[PDB]
Amino acid sequence: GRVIRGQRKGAGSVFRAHVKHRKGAARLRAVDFAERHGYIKGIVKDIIHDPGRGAPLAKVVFRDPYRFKKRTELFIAAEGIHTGQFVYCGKKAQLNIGNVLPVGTMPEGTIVCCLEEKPGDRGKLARASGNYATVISHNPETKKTRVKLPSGSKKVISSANRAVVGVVAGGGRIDKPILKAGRAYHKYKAKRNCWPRVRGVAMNPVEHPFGGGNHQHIGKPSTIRRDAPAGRKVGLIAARRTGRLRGT
Amino acid sequence: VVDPFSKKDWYDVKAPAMFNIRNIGKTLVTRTQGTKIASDGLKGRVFEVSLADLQNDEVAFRKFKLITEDVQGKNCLTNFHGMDLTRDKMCSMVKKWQTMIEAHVDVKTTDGYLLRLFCVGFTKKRNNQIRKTSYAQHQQVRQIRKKMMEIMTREVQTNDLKEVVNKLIPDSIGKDIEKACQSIYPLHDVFVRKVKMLKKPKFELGKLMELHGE
Amino acid sequence: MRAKWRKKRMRRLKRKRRKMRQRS
RNA sequence: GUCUCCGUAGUGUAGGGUAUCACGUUCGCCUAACACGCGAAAGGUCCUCGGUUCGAAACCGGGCGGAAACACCA
RNA sequence: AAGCCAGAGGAAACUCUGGUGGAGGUCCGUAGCGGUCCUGACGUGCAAAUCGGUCGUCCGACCUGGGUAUAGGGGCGAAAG
RNA sequence: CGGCGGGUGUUGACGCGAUGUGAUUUCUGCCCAGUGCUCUGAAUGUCAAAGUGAAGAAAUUCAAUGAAGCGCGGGUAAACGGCGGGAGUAACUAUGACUCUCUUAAGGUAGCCAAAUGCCUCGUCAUCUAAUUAGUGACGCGCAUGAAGGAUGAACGAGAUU
RNA sequence: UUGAGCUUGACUCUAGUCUGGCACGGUGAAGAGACAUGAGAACUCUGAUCGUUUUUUCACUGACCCGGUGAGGCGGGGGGG
RNA sequence: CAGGUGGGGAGUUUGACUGGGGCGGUACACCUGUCAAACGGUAACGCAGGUGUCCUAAGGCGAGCUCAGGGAGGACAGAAA
RNA sequence: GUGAAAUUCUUGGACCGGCGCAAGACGGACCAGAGCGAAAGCAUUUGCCAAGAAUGUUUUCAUUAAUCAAGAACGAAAGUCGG
Ligand SMILES: [Mg+2]
Ligand SMILES: [Mg+2]
Ligand SMILES: [Mg+2]
Ligand SMILES: [Mg+2]
Ligand SMILES: [Mg+2]
Ligand SMILES: [Mg+2]
Ligand SMILES: [Mg+2]
Ligand SMILES: [Mg+2]
Ligand SMILES: [Mg+2]
Ligand SMILES: [Mg+2]
Ligand SMILES: [Mg+2]
Ligand SMILES: [Mg+2]
Ligand SMILES: [Mg+2]
Ligand SMILES: [Mg+2]
Ligand SMILES: [Mg+2]
Ligand SMILES: [Mg+2]
Ligand SMILES: [Mg+2]
Ligand SMILES: [Mg+2]
Ligand SMILES: [Mg+2]
Ligand SMILES: [Mg+2]
Ligand SMILES: [Mg+2]
Ligand SMILES: [Mg+2]
Ligand SMILES: [Mg+2]
Ligand SMILES: [Mg+2]
Ligand SMILES: [Mg+2]
Ligand SMILES: [Mg+2]
Ligand SMILES: [Mg+2]
Repeated sequence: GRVIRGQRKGAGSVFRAHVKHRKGAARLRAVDFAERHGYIKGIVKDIIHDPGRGAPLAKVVFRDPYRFKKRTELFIAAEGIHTGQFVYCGKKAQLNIGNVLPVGTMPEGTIVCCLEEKPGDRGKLARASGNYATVISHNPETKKTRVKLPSGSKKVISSANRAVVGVVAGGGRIDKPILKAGRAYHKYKAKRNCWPRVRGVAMNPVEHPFGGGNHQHIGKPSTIRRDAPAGRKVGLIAARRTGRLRGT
Repeated sequence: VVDPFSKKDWYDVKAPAMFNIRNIGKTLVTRTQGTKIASDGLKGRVFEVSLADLQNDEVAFRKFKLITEDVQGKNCLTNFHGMDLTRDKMCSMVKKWQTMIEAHVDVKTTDGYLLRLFCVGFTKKRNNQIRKTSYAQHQQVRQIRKKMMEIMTREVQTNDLKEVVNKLIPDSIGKDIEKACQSIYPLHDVFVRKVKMLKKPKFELGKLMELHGE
Repeated sequence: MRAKWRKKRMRRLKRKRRKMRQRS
């Protein structure tokens, strides 16, 4: 009879993201004439640590093509780039680590770092540390490019979508065991209020579907249908299978 | 209930002008019904046909693919797609106490056709040879392979697919490869064992019609 | 028995013996 | 204790108009012999008593047993 | 704890010995924070939850002021309704 | 409540969100019948409103058609969960390696035990005591042990016990 | 024949969700038919034209939606190379 | 607007008797014998039982017969034809 | 599919035939009482990187060598741990 945790997360009050010390939205530069027809050169002025994410951010300074001013971007650092390096963005850019160029101009096996989901927004795919997408195929007619995402899925996107060449830095961050509830606490303190996770079976029936009972048991199938009402769909949501994943 | 072959109408398959027997044969397809077009059904068919029934007096162990691009009226019109030696010929050529050299090369014609060519050659024993085996050393094999890779590219890069096909009809390429390799190790059974089309340029109908007619 | 299967039987018995001694 | 179920060849079991299956047992084959296999045979108050029915293993009551389930709050 | 120095033994791989160094949700233990036991005191109390001794932790998921946010079938909960 | 409104999200699968179990070591057995969840619609059965057709003077009635869902069919137990009986049988007895049947979706595997889980029960044997319904070790047809939880194993504990 | 907290295979509902229909809601083709002038032969059955009738497929943009930007070089053409 | 799903949420209900209540039972609507004390009535979760049906005849009328059982006889025939 | 079958897949088009696409293995025939490697082992092409035996030698050093407890490197397959 009480609103459950997870239902309370949508109101956001205590569950908003901790964005106080974050360095800004990490984005490619907006597409313009230089991107669309040639290339523009920028210099990697810094590489910084953004709180809450494991990927380093690259502070890159470009020249404004229309007025006397310096434009600073916050690219996601592809691994291997360094400060004092020139990075080139546009259609006529060459294949080098850190360059930004449309996928349609890239060969049939290249892999990319900050891919655009739509032709013109900034980078949206393969942004988390150590991740990359792969350019599988092209067709010049219909101007489509098929790519492979970090989840293993295949997606058809416009050939005009830009991406950074290389893998995003931050390496195999998930290899190291956390080893400590304190380290987990410090990890999630920079992200959001989610970490100390109470099992639903350890709750009372009023605040969870799984709560209650003299023994800590679920008491009902933990797989729950997709169209279950909020406050009920807890557990394995619309699971196609359960078990051990033997074979794939 | 009715047999579907009542709704099939026959077409004549036509080979390009490189072969003096133009009639490959006949094919069939179901008549056009709804969105299903008999032209679309007939397009993209491959006709593995020998060379002895395409050219008047050529050898019989050579087969051509001859894919169909365009159909007009009651004629399907084909174009070169690849060639291959026959299974029995290829198996008879392989023998013990001898070394075979195999080479492959990807090469683009002048008109935009990309071809993968596979050539084989076999070491030949001399007439007075007493030794049982005829084996080439590894450097000789490497030089022969390099030679027969570099005298397949210059017969393809500098000419059109039409005069590539008409010169691989008698296997002039294999003959000159065998002649060239005699200063390294003698070879006897040298053929362009296979060629396969890898990419095609956009299907110019004028080019197809000059291949078939004039 | 086959010598290999006597070896296997001995190995099973030795694991059981190690478990029994470790229990003390 | 209250409630429910069961009782059929030697064994485990099926099932209102002459009781099935399998193993077991017997006999004859095959084998030097046993087993296997092959061909036949025997075997059961259907727990006891009463009643309904033309006819009860069945259907209905009573009794013998046997087997489950409840046997709580102070 | 790693890192470092020196001596010694080794064919090497490296090993041994003595220092140095100062890590750790490390140990004893103040302040702080907490509240185990006496089932102590008190139980018309000092107190509508306190006091004494004994205790747990005491560089960390640590303690704490102020400013903000979340409001009733709602909030918030390392979870005791 | 509402706005193409808002949180995750200054985010993008090494990420968010939802669960269970709970370091390490060693393992995690069998069951998809049931209930869930999910995949595929294949001729498909049922299937509302609207729409189509017919009869009627109309209200109306009838018929055809056939969305999801449910049925039909696969997958899934680190989903919820579940994991048997009755007889005979070894040259002393005793047990039963072994053999018959009935039956299940599968018949509890590896382990562990009168354990915080065993009624009978203060179980039986050993040890500890002069004497022990206590403790430990061992046994196991275990009323009613058991595998994402089982069995262990240092360090630790204002935890329970001798 | 008074409640409340909680559960569900109780009864009766309900937010939300899945699906169908109608409206916003257009423009071209291509199919297959029912379309309607019609035509072959009351003398007995076949080719058409524009609209309309459905259902499908493809295409367009102009409603509607999304993204980027300080709405900064878009589309077509002409030079000059 | 229509159908499905929908303890996520809402509202409500969850009989009675009873040697306390629950479990059991139905003594909750009926019928026979007894209790019952020679009119009638008369109680316990008093005793022994029965009922939620069945029958175009097992209803109606008329006619004609005599039933259970036993004894004695009769080919097969026997305890029973 | 087998000795024969059956479990299994099939008017939902299974098998078969054709054209494509994807993935991961595997490198036939040539392949030999042939080669190389300390053994284990090593076989598609091409390139790079070091290494090596044998041969040739009127080169150089001049005994620097052989086998070797302890110790060290590699060590099929199976098995174990992480991705
Ligand atoms: Mg937890
Ligand atoms: Mg609790
Ligand atoms: Mg609930
Ligand atoms: Mg529960
Ligand atoms: Mg349960
Ligand atoms: Mg400490
Ligand atoms: Mg301490
Ligand atoms: Mg006190
Ligand atoms: Mg409680
Ligand atoms: Mg966890
Ligand atoms: Mg349907
Ligand atoms: Mg399975
Ligand atoms: Mg066991
Ligand atoms: Mg036990
Ligand atoms: Mg105990
Ligand atoms: Mg004592
Ligand atoms: Mg014990
Ligand atoms: Mg399991
Ligand atoms: Mg009342
Ligand atoms: Mg109420
Ligand atoms: Mg129901
Ligand atoms: Mg309710
Ligand atoms: Mg009287
Ligand atoms: Mg009277
Ligand atoms: Mg009379
Ligand atoms: Mg190995
Ligand atoms: Mg592994």
